[PDB]
Amino acid sequence: AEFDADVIVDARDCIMGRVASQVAEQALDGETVAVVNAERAVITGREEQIVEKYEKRVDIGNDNGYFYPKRPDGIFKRTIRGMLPHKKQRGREAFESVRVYLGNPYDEDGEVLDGTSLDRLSNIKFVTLGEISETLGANKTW
Amino acid sequence: TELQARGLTEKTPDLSDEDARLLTQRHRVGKPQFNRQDHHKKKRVSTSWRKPRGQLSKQRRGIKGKGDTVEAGFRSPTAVRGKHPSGFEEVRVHNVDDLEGVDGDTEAVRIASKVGARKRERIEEEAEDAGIRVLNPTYVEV
Amino acid sequence: GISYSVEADPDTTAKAMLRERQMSFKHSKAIAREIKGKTAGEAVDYLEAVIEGDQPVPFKQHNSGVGHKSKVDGWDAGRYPEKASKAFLDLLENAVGNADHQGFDGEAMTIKHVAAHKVGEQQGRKPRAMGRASAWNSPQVDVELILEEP
Amino acid sequence: YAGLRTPAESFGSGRGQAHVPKLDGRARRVPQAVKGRSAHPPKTEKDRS
RNA sequence: ACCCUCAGAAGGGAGGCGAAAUAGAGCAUGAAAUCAGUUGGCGAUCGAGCGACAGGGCAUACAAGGUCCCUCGACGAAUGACCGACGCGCGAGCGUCCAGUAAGACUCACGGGAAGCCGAUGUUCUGUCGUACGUUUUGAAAAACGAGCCAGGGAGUGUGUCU
RNA sequence: CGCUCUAAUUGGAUGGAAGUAGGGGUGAAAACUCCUAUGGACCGAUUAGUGACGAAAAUCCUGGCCAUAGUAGCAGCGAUA
RNA sequence: UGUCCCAACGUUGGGCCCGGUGAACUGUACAUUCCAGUGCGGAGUCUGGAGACACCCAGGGGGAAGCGAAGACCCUAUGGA
Ligand SMILES: [Cl-]
Ligand SMILES: [Cl-]
Ligand SMILES: [Cl-]
Ligand SMILES: [Cl-]
Ligand SMILES: [Cl-]
Ligand SMILES: [Cl-]
Ligand SMILES: [Cl-]
Ligand SMILES: [Mg+2]
Ligand SMILES: [Mg+2]
Ligand SMILES: [Mg+2]
Ligand SMILES: [Mg+2]
Ligand SMILES: [Mg+2]
Ligand SMILES: [Mg+2]
Ligand SMILES: [Mg+2]
Ligand SMILES: [Mg+2]
Ligand SMILES: [Mg+2]
Ligand SMILES: [Mg+2]
Ligand SMILES: [Mg+2]
Ligand SMILES: [Mg+2]
Ligand SMILES: [Mg+2]
Ligand SMILES: [Mg+2]
Ligand SMILES: [Mg+2]
Ligand SMILES: [Mg+2]
Ligand code: NA
Ligand code: NA
Ligand code: NA
Ligand code: NA
Ligand code: NA
Ligand code: NA
Ligand code: NA
Ligand code: NA
Ligand code: NA
Ligand code: NA
Ligand code: NA
Ligand code: NA
Ligand code: NA
Ligand code: NA
Ligand code: NA
Ligand code: NA
Repeated sequence: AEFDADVIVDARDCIMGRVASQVAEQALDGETVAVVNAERAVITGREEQIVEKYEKRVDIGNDNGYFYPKRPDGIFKRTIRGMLPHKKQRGREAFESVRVYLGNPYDEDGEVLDGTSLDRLSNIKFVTLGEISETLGANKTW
Repeated sequence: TELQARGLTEKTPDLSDEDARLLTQRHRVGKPQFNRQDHHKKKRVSTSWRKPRGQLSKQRRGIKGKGDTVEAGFRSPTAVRGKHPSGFEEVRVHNVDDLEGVDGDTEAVRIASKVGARKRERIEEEAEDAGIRVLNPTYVEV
Repeated sequence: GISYSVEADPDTTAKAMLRERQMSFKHSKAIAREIKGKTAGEAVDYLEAVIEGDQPVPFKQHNSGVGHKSKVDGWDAGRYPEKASKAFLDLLENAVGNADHQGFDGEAMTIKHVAAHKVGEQQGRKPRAMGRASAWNSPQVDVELILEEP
Repeated sequence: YAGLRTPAESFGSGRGQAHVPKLDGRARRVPQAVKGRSAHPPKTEKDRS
């Protein structure tokens, strides 16, 4: 609730990794970022394999644990965590000043970062984070 | 009603342009602690320096992070080596006679700690008349 | 033995010490810890409650295997060291005694300082199996107490 | 014979003790033992002239 | 000694002697390991050879160190431009000139400033590097061997002969 | 570089030596030195000598000490008191 | 015939809490780990990730190639008996 994001990025039809990479870069530069429409971000490849990767991650674990998110919410955020030294003081700060959301809880429409947009017209082999999450067993709360 | 050090405490030696450059170098560059390897890991092991002799010693092998090894390359500039920070050359003094031959422009004097108060007062007063600063002065209340 | 480790103004101060008491040095630490800042009077009441088994002495450092006590606040383990407590009640009786004979109101005085110190051990030897023997000692405790007018 | 006046013997391996000659459970004779002999001491035989 | 306390020739308090009792009886001095209380720093969301070198926070009686900070200006090694003008290149961009100029570590001069203030010390934070020590070993952080911690002790000496 | 004691030469100390604790300065360094506190009687330098002269280690020796832990044992036995 | 199918309930002493007494083993250091990797090829400490708020009580003992014993096996020694 209420997040003074200096930047509001829109993930709809954007390549998760590429976006996540740019969001980390900024959060490390001090920017407070908020990612919007996570459920609508995308990742290229052959759905079948992509899903396998993530389903595996959900299954990996033990007493010590390996908590992996199933909501496009978490998914996106953990992706960003991977692009930051989240265990160093500076990195936890940056990571913490970053939040992902399902849909867009703001008034302003977020911005689309350069080179992260995917062309549905010239691209058929890709997936929606939400599709992924539905396959993971997540509850479609969006 | 306040303490005042005897003698020419403020006195400053006069040094060639070169010497003052070199003295200022020494003070800028500094040198490493050169403490014994791992003295901080074991109480029984004192700080005094001993050459690391372990065939495997990380320091003896020069592994960055294990400390600097004593070498001649670390020596101080010939011209200044041994000078008190003020630039003065010290002269150890035990009595009044020792004051003879001392250039109060070039050398300051340090009274052996053993010398008792009585002989101090004599040395300290004649030292000042001879234009020589005493590095370890008595503080009297004036 | 010890010597007062703190400076006390004689005009507003009463003192007292226990010498080489053979009792748990670990209990003393806890007891001292617990009663400092209290009123000599409050202290006595407390230690008597402890001896009674109604008030527990928080054991914060030497608590291994000690069972939790409901009455301990902010902590969990604690016991009722009656021996050590009694020796403290002797220390207190003495301090409040000296305090009155000096014109103060003993009981009303604040425990400005109280500390226990292990002065030694009365050495003992316990026969063990296999023809060998091992130590079986007794701690010897000293304890300082300084009373101060409110 | 300073420090040698003893029948002290070392138990050898077996009791988790260093091989040091002992007697009545007290180490003896060897230089590194309190009350043991002095390794290389001053000698009457030496020519100091 | 005397007085108070205490079950008390104990102990404690107050007091007395002495230069000193922190010289009060295994009583000169009184280290380290270590214990109690306590001050400074850190601290119950976070990672382990415990540090070295850099740089920040906080903390600091005197003494034995006195430096340090900013404007500007002087000097200025290697290195070394932006902009703009012209000319190339599909393009990223390059060439010529402006220019070996502006810049450029250290050091110094004028002016202004700091006294916890600079150094230094304690602790803590960040950066870089970093799996003890010694030994055995081709190869040891080693799941090879040794040590709980500290202090003290602990290993090329003498005679004769030869060279 | 540092230690012991001997010698020659030459100094310091009850107007406070050695040692110790904390702290300032020098030396690439072994280590040297100063200040404060403690201590209360000894202590250096230079030169030439001297040697039971330097430790982190040896399942090293001796003493002291911390954790272990207010933990194990103080129940088990044909005598449950 | 509770050896077993297949375990249950009960008795006594312990165990647990409290007063008193009060050891030993063991300790290079650091140490909340887990999955992998790597490394003298059998890592709490390296590398990558994951996980992880601190302390305490009880437990049965997975791991510390746990503690205990300078391997009895095997070989080597111009060793012993
Ligand atoms: Cl899991
Ligand atoms: Cl990190
Ligand atoms: Cl496609
Ligand atoms: Cl040299
Ligand atoms: Cl104890
Ligand atoms: Cl310069
Ligand atoms: Cl030799
Ligand atoms: Mg040490
Ligand atoms: Mg228990
Ligand atoms: Mg027997
Ligand atoms: Mg002897
Ligand atoms: Mg004494
Ligand atoms: Mg917190
Ligand atoms: Mg091998
Ligand atoms: Mg020694
Ligand atoms: Mg001479
Ligand atoms: Mg021992
Ligand atoms: Mg236990
Ligand atoms: Mg019966
Ligand atoms: Mg890791
Ligand atoms: Mg063997
Ligand atoms: Mg055989
Ligand atoms: Mg034979
Ligand atoms: Na992808
Ligand atoms: Na998982
Ligand atoms: Na505890
Ligand atoms: Na409570
Ligand atoms: Na409680
Ligand atoms: Na004998
Ligand atoms: Na042993
Ligand atoms: Na002779
Ligand atoms: Na600091
Ligand atoms: Na070895
Ligand atoms: Na090693
Ligand atoms: Na290994
Ligand atoms: Na032990
Ligand atoms: Na020797
Ligand atoms: Na049965
Ligand atoms: Na286990």
